[PDB]
Amino acid sequence: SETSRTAFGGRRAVPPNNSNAAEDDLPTVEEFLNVTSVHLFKERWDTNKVDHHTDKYENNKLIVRRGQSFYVQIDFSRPYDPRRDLFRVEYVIGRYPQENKGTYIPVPIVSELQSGKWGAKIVMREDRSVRLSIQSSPKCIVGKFRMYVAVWTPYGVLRTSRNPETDTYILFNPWCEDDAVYLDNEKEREEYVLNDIGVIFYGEVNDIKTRSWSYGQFEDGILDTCLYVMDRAQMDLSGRGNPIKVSRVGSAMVNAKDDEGVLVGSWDNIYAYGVPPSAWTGSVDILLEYRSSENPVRYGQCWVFAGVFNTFLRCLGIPARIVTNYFSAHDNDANLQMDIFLEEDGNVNSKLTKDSVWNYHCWNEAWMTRPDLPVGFGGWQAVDSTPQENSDGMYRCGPASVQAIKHGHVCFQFDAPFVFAEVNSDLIYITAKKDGTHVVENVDATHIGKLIVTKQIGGDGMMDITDTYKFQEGQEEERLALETALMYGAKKPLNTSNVDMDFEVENAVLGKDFKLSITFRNNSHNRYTITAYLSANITFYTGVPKAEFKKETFDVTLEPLSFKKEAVLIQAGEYMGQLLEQASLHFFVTARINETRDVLAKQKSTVLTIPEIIIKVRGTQVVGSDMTVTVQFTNPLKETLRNVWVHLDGPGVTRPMKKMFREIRPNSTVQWEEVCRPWVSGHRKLIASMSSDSLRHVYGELDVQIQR
Amino acid sequence: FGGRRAVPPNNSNAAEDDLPTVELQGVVQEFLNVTSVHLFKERWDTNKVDHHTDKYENNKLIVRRGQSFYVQIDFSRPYDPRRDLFRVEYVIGRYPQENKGTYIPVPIVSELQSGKWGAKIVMREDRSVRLSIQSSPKCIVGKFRMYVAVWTPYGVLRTSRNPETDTYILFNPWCEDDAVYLDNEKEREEYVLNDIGVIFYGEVNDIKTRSWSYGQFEDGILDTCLYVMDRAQMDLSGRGNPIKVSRVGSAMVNAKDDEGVLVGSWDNIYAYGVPPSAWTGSVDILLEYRSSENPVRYGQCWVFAGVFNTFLRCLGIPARIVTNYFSAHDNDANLQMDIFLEEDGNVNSKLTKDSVWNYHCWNEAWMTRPDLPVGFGGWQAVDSTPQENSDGMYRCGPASVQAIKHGHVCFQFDAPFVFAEVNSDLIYITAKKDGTHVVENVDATHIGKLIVTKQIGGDGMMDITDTYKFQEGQEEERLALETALMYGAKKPLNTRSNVDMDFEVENAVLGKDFKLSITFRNNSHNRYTITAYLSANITFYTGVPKAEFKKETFDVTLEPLSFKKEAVLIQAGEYMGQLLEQASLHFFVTARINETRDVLAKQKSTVLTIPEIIIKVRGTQVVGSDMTVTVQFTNPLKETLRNVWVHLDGPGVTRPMKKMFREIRPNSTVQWEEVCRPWVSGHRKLIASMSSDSLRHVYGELDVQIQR
Ligand SMILES: [Ca+2]
Ligand SMILES: [Ca+2]
Repeated sequence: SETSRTAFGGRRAVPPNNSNAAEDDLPTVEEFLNVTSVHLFKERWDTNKVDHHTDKYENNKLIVRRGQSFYVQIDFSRPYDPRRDLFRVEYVIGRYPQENKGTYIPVPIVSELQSGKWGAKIVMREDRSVRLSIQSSPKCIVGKFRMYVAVWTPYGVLRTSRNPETDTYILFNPWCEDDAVYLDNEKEREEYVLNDIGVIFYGEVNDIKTRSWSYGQFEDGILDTCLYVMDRAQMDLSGRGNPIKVSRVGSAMVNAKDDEGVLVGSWDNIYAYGVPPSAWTGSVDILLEYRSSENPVRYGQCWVFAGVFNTFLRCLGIPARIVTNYFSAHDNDANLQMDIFLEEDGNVNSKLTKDSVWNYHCWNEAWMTRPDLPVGFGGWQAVDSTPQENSDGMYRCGPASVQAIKHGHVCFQFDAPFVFAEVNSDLIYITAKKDGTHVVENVDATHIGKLIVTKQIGGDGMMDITDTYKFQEGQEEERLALETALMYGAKKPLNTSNVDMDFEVENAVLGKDFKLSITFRNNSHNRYTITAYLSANITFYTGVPKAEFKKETFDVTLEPLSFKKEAVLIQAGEYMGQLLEQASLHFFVTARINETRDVLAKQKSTVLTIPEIIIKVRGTQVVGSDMTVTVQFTNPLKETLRNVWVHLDGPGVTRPMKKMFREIRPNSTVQWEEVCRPWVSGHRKLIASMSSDSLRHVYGELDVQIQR
Repeated sequence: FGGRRAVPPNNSNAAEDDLPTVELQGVVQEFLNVTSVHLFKERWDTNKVDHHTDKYENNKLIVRRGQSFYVQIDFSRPYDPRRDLFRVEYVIGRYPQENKGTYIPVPIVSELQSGKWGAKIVMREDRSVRLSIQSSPKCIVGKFRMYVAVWTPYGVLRTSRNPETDTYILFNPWCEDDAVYLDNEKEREEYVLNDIGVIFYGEVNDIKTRSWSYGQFEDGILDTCLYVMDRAQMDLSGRGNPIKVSRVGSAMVNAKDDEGVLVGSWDNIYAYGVPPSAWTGSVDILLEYRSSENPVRYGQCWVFAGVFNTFLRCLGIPARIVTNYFSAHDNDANLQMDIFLEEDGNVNSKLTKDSVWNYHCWNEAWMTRPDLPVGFGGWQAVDSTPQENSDGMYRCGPASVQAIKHGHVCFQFDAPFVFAEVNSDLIYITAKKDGTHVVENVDATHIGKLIVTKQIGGDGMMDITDTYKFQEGQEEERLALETALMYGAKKPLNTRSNVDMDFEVENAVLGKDFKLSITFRNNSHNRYTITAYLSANITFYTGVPKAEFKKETFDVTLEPLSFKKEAVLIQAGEYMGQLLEQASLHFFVTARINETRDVLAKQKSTVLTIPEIIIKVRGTQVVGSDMTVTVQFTNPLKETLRNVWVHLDGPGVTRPMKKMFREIRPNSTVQWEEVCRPWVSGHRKLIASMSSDSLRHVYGELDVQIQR
């Protein structure tokens, strides 16, 4: 050194352009045409928004989709004359726009539009007006841009001044066939992009449950919040036109780390200083509270993270759906074995058995090509915003090609070995001997990833998409996929009579008793004497066990060629003080055969069916018209439920609202009437939840038809 | 309640649980009591010598995985193979579990077994038994706690907590079954055991070198590298994977907010910390990080690389620092770097905003890549200086250098970005008055033209350009580019009159005049007229320009089939008083051919050669005896220097220290003498730097033989 003074900007000549909200001031000066006014034909009934499928947003600015032409008109001081005039529209985004970064976009006047390029074609010249058909690149950056008109002269460039009224959002475009996010099915487009109401699947594989969720991607403020989310990630504006990077970054913002992303994750069941995850009714109040407070919102769990992320994708224009995997091996570290340790007597060792499978776990799928991959891997891409340990740390996983997962090609980014293990792991039943050695007893290859579902395109029904992640157990394709996976990230760390045991557990209403029966088939011609053990645990929906509420031992003598069934009754009083939110229960039935020391082992989950909220309506059901909605909850339980928060939602019918009733005494009903004034017409939906100081994960809804 | 998981993440080596000394169970006592344990852990003895761990300034036992070491257990009476069952235990974290690798029961075995933990009784004598214990070559790397446990029928008895037997287990380059296996002694010595490096800087025509203390064996460094992982909350089950250690560790090197080791800064001022130029090695950086528990100010790429290289060789991963001359950093995986040209042929500096780095340093870490197809093991590139990648602004790699060389850039991690860093082209583009842009020419040979690293057994430079890229303009290179462009590499713009141009710039001492000479080759039969421009910028080493200090333009007439030279004089006074630290200059020579409108363009950088420090020594140069070091610096400049900090360093010879001189007048010398008592014998180095309020990037060194 040897100095000229003042701090220098030596790392880069221009600061990162990583915020849509920030802006520069473009010079208005850098006889000649002069712009007197601009018309974007942006009313929601007009051609541009209707043809660009953007008429739903509650937003009065123009919003179009990339890769597709839209119409503008510029009025000038005198008629435009091609013999001496040169002008172009410009679109500009961020504080440091640059043409080579895609963030300063001069749109050239062309004779004909070209596939793939930005261009504006003069389709009409009338008096002093010119009408343009403007096409954007199908790879354009997605965000809110500033529009300008520039007039080129001999002395330099004159430009219009800043005008917020012409700010134009450009979004991804599932209808545009050259856009990465091209989805060639109108019906799929409506469901995965334009439907603002979802269903989540929960409960357990043998007692599926179904709750409704407001994505609300068209509601006021939501689109702007999705841009804000990217700004808070400091996402480079130049990567916001890549649906892969968009999904990679935005998903990383869903779970809050410190005081940085959108939702604080918590499964502690009490939720002191926030709002239970179970209470949420959709993404709207969460996203708006994030943007409003500028801090993480408390609190979420996997379906909440998935609800919000699904809103983010849909709103920006990437087709997205929520998936529910039944028996989910999360926190896998890419191992394909989950260990259950037994004692020598055949009891579960609860000291060692510490890995749990989730009764269900939700994540996201986002549709896009994968031009970075060998051909064949585009389509749905699994993205799970609920973090687990991957190659980098405790983070989100994905985007991972579902097809690549299905084929074992888990070397292709991102985090595919982790999502592969989430649905393909085996249960391994291991005896931990009293000398400290370990012996493998048998392996259960059919429990994890048993069924995988998502909402149907038609209606509220369940679609089964198990076969999209995995081939059929037993056949060549499934074997080829495991063999490949084991080469590229999947691990199997442990290397891997005539008695069948199973068991069935009755589904019941919360507070009711239920039956369980155990069944033995001895096909052999020999006699067996078995000691079988029943262990029945309160658990979170994650599988995490809180308490053994019921233990039992059966002594069985098996005759040759026999079938033997054994029945027991669990009373309500054996679990009723003890249940966690979601009310799930987990059963082990494990048995050692005395003659052979063979292990038979089986597990099953159950949830108690919890009470629904009743919703009803009267009055006329008309956009711009008052209807009255009644929210009804009848406590059927003998505690007095305390601080009973009730939440009402339904996109286009009401914003999200909540009410608390200080207590609901045994068997009483509360009611809460709200006058709503729908703003969206057609088949809509009122949505409610309740959480009290104890009892929660209570839902209700009502379908309503709205006229206008 | 923790419903997210049954046991918290085991992600800190500093955390620990208590093992029960008696963990009985059952019905209802002299089974064998250990009276003491001996680890033969002295630095002259065979465990540390044969494990190559005897250089660590650390009185605990330190071994390398997958290799045997000896221990002695003295019992209260003679071990008795008839009736006794016992085992060594190794345990790490607060939540150790056997199936995660963090509780490790070591079985007494009849013979050691390759790839498995075991201990052989190799001696019995009086009450003492001697063991040979082999760790798995996949073992977690960390500081373990050691227990001995005795099985009774009722459960176990166990030694109590004893810090003196805490055992470090590191990666093992000498073990043929370790992922980090490096098959020869000369490379092991250099990339693992050598604690002094050389850093290559300057510019491709003028390679500068300076020494850097890795200091991986100095007191406290090993524990610091484990504390780095603990501040990353790195799962303990990932710390035996050298791919994940590299991936997580390098992410910790650049500080983001108040997390990470070094705050990056390129502002030439460095208020409130220490100039990146002033560090002499890693040791005081890492120890300051550890004691303050906060980021250290400040670093730039070679400093990040120096500290990362320490972290790697300290845990046992072979590692070296590479310098790439003309580096395209912040590439976004684009292979095209733009220069914008006015219509007359001058550079448009308003639009030209991307800069090539004169040099850029990163690291290579040696390991297998079993996550990748075969052939991609070996050197992996890891650049802890951030740029935009698939995820955000982060470190890049590890990326297999072989995968980069062949263009297979779909294979993790961040390979497209490292690929573009060495393979980008310069694209000269005219930006016309009417807003349109015209491509003139592409220079495919400026970026990545030389990549270098320290030689084995000397301070000389090894050219390793060939490890990253095939021969220019030949089939292998062309395939590799084609492959790259289909798996993440991008080339956004689609790409003579027989005149050639190049130029040369004399290298000069700071304060001296120097010449530049431009030559034009007319290979045609035509006579041409040219206007040529020369713009000479004061830059940072990253290529970010601060000011144009010189600007000639001139007319040339080229005769057919001929040369014409044009020489330019640059006098000292034209740059002096405007330089930035590293005293980098950059030169453009652009020329427009009048007759054809063709463009010639070329660029060069030089650096002024800056004054070396003088280091002298006297006295006995013997381990444990005093010697006097003399460090002198003469201010060569004609200005006065203010707040001159001089640093002294030399692993095994002295800790890092510094001394400030308030001012040094023109051509005046300051003198620092330090009494050092060396703790390491053999060929050593003393290393010095100087940084002032102006002048910095000033170094010296002296090699010294220290006698046993
Ligand atoms: Ca399976
Ligand atoms: Ca090249």
